[PDB]
Amino acid sequence: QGAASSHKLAEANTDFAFSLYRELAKSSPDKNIFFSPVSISSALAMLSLGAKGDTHTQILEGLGFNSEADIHQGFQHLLQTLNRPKGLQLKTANGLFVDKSLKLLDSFLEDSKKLYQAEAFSVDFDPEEAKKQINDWVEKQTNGKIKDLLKDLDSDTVLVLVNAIYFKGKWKKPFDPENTKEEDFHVDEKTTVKVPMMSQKGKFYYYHDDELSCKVLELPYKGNASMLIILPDEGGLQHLEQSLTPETLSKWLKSLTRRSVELYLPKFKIEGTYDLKEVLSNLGITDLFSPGADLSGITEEKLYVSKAVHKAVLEVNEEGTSPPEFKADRPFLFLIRENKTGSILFMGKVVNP
Repeated sequence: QGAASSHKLAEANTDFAFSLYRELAKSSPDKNIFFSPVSISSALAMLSLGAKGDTHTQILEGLGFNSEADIHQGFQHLLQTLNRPKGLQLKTANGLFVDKSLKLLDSFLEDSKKLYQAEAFSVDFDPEEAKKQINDWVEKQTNGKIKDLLKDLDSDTVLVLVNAIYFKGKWKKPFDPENTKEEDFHVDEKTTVKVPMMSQKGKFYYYHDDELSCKVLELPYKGNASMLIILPDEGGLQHLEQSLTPETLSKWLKSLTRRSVELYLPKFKIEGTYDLKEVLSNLGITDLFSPGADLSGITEEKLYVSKAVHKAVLEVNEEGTSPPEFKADRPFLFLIRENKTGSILFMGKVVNP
């Protein structure tokens, strides 16, 4: 239909981010969430290079696109824009591991390299030595921050998708460590957890959303990205999540004003690990992850995605470079977005810091 616009990309991806948050939140409640919805969108987009028929349809439509949409040069442009050196410098592992007895079409290897900067490997799939080789590659690609990604590996495995990312960003406005004090984080009515509370009093873009009974605060990162922290009022989190949509976000963006805030933010490390087959099953991307998948653009041989893992890790600390109180001493949501593109890089929920 002609390559889709950057604006189409920004809209399809952002609706995919939120819909994916909403499924994760419904699936595993009361657990820490952290994923990179743009990493996932890109990996599915990459795989769609080699998908045909309903397999191809289910991917695009699940990504937020018309069935006949042409998305590749748009994704290519978006990615090179995120990966600019004035960016976050996210080192990420994105690998495709396929049975070595299968001959891969050249058009796929070239097109996934150039467009998506994604690496494909033909591999012998002995359950043990293969998991070693793959986990070791992710380790290298992520500078050792993500070890042992794969837990186990079935002998009849034909195709493994691996998507891993570790993020530790630098604040535009850094907390002074001297202000950091142990405080109670109230996980729920009956659970308390002791946490280093970072504190800072300054000017931040802030909004108190009465409609949704939550506060919203923006923390700028070094590298033209920002964390939007959403703190619900007492006993409101679930309703806040139900009302968590692209239209709410933009409403929040127009509504933030630069205000003097007293800010209390815990230093924390969270993690998400996801099986893309069960996570995407409700988003309607099913055929791809089962024996009758049409991946005849990848190989003429019968083929499907046997295993697909996304893992994302986030460290938050103090480094480095009437008034309202924003005290995050109970579960809260956040997302990290790219300023230039509006891209939702990460989304998360801190329940157990």
